[PDB]
Amino acid sequence: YRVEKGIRESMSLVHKDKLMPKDIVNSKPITAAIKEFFTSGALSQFMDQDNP
Amino acid sequence: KKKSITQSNELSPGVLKTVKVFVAIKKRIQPGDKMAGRHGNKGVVSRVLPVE
Amino acid sequence: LKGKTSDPIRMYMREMGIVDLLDKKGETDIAIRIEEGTTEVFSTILSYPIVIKTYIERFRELEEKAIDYMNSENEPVARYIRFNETQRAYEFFTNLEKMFEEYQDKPNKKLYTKIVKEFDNLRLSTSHLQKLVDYIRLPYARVKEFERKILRLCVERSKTPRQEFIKVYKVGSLEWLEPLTKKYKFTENTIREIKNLTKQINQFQILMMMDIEELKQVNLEISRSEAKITQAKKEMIEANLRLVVSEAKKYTNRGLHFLDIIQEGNIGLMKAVDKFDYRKGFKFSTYATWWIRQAITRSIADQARTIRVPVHMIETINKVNRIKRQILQEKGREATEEEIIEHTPNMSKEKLKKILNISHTPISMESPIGDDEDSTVGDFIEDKNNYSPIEAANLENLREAIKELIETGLTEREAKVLMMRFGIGMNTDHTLEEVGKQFNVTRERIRQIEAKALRKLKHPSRSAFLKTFL
Amino acid sequence: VVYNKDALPNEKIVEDIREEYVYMGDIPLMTTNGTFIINGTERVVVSQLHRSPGAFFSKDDSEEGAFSARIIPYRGSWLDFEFDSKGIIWARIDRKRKFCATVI
DNA sequence: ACCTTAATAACGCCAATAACACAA
DNA sequence: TTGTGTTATTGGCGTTATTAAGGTAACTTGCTTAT
Repeated sequence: YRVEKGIRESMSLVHKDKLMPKDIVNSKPITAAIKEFFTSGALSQFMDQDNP
Repeated sequence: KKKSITQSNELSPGVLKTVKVFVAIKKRIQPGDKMAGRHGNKGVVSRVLPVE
Repeated sequence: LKGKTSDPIRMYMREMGIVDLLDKKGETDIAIRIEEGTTEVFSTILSYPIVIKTYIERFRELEEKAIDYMNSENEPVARYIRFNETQRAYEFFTNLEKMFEEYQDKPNKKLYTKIVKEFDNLRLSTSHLQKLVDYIRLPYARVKEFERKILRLCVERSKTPRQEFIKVYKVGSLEWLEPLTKKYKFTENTIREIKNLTKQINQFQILMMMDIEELKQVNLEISRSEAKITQAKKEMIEANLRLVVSEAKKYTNRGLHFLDIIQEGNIGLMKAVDKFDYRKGFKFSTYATWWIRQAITRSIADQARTIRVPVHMIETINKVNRIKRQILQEKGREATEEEIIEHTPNMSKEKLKKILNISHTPISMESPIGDDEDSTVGDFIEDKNNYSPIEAANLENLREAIKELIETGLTEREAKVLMMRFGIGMNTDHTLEEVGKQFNVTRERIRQIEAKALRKLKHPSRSAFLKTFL
Repeated sequence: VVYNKDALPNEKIVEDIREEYVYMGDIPLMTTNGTFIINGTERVVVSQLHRSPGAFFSKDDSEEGAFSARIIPYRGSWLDFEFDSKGIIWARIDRKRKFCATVI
């Protein structure tokens, strides 16, 4: 959602010749969300490792 | 073994050097620990009597 | 509708989009309106004598502050007076001075027209114009100060009439308070004071012109013209409030919430409207977004943090950030600072070792810690700059120790000397030449006495015991 | 892909014949035993039990016939349709003024 | 996001001066 | 005990690196952010 919403605006700064389809795509709002859910969510606690 | 960041991490900028130390110690049971059989019974070790 | 809704943003948006968007025709119409208003107030200013002589006097101040330079190959540059008129400026000023001399001496009509036309030649936008309107106003301000003051000084003493104002109010007289001998205000000190103030009043008028009605009406006409201009600019700015909100949608979460963003925008707009002349056929919308953007980004850089940070250090950080993203989404690898600098206008290799060391907004002390034994950060910070009741008990055990150690030394003398020369229960820790006078003698062997005391104190009879405290 | 891009005069038909494998992000994989190593710390993501999406009819019976309904969505805002003592079919959107259901 | 300028407070300087020391 | 040598500081000086201020004129006009 976030990255595509940003995509519809990274086309409003055209300055290039034969633009390639790589300058458009962004990455951050994907990892900075996955990683957060993994590192702060209530449903991810240390594995209680007393014994098997 | 050398494809690290020449110091094994991004170091979270601001940090010069760090070291990890690992210490191990045996522990024996003593008056105060807590034993419990599998059948829901439990208690605290109260004394230790000589063999005889 | 006015239906109890509390959050202000709606209560502002409602009124905001009320009045209609306008077209270039209306824009240029209200623009020429403000322009002719300004020319009205301008023209009506310089029709008074002292204005130009004070102008010339300020030029004389710039002349002396220019002569203050060769004391340290042109006329010394300072043109903060006029905008977009120095040899031409100086020469024009010389003509102004001399022709104004002839003006104040001989003529009635002609040379006044000459000076107003050579002023028509000049160009000043809003700064110096306001400088001149204050040139006129401030005198009226000060004389009204003195009027209010003489009132407050006499009216709440002089029988407290407060309604016979028409009799007393005749100003610049100093001929009314003498019957006050046979009236109230037994105010001799006040008498010489109000005479001093009226002296200064007549003196200000002498500097300027005849009585208060020589300036009251000037200020009235100025107020009227300025109100016309103000209404024009208000109508202008009220027409494009929506431009602000439209542009302010990009910067929405960079650190500031929306309302203050909008306010900074409106500042940067209101500042934009008066320096945009219709003389060029263009669109107000084009030029004004520049100022909107300047204001919004400046305010963001200003108050986006608790620990404030200068603005250049922030734009450089933004530049580093854009470079870092560009390379990450191009070569996969992350930092390779060799590359960060290998193509960068930063032109340094150490600032980077500091420009990103300030990259952590302070955590807040009231963040719970999830499970983590159910606590928060705000109860792990502890007092560090005080003396724990042990750190302040191993002191009196020494503060009193030597206070006794010395009591088994000299009879009295070396005690006095060590106290005076080190400072113990004293107030200053006096110096050699002070003890030198304390005993009327021994300007030099006082040092010998202290050396003897110290060599007498470093004996295991007295030394090693204290050695613990270090 | 693009073209002249006039007022639909063969708008996007002719240009941009290339494509590449853009980078997207990072995906944390699980070991063979069902754990994740996050910053070098074995973590486990316990499952979650939650109500199902559909229609649920109940009756908070501090009344008679105080039926209700719910259209539980997988993501969004959930409607309802409550009754009264007399028989009115109200309607609310997750919380609101109680407006009659015939409005929809 | 980029400049083009005054303006300010930290930093290096070598002399002055008040103070300290060290041989008879 | 009085002479000749430091020194420790301390206001002055300049220097400049750092901060604050200001200005662009192709046209651009109203979220609501989510048990």
